[PDB]
Amino acid sequence: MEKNFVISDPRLPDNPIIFASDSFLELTEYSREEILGRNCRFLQGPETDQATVQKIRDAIRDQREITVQLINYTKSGKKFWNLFHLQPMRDQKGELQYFIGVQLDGEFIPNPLLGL
Ligand SMILES: Cc1cc2nc3c(=O)[nH]c(=O)nc-3n(C[C@H](O)[C@H](O)[C@H](O)COP(=O)(O)O)c2cc1C
Repeated sequence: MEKNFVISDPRLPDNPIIFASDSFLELTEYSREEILGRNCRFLQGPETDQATVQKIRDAIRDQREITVQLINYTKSGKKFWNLFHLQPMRDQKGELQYFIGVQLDGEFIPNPLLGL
């Protein structure tokens, strides 16, 4: 099965990526060594809806799962629609341990409907 996903450590400054799947590197055209320890916001760009980024920010604050569709950019500057699913991961004692984010590329919801 193909799966674009990255894993971040919220107990380190600014939620850095500590693991990225091979297909994520394939989709984003980045190498593994140039995104490790990065915040995933580097995928955003001029066309990224800031109102959608705000929804992600609130979901991380409240440590709840969320699904949004937003524009992301590859290393070479190509735009692609990203159906992004974020999920909190807790340990045996109920403490937040990781965030996992899954990316599906494609304009699943038509943008004229997404803008409403
Ligand atoms: C595990 C994880 C994966 C993420 N993946 C993406 C992503 O693929 N694309 C994206 O635009 N933002 C992604 N984000 C969100 C950004 O890292 C960041 O949280 C978002 O831009 C809001 O934070 P900010 O307002 O500080 O920039 C991800 C966040 C986490 C925790």
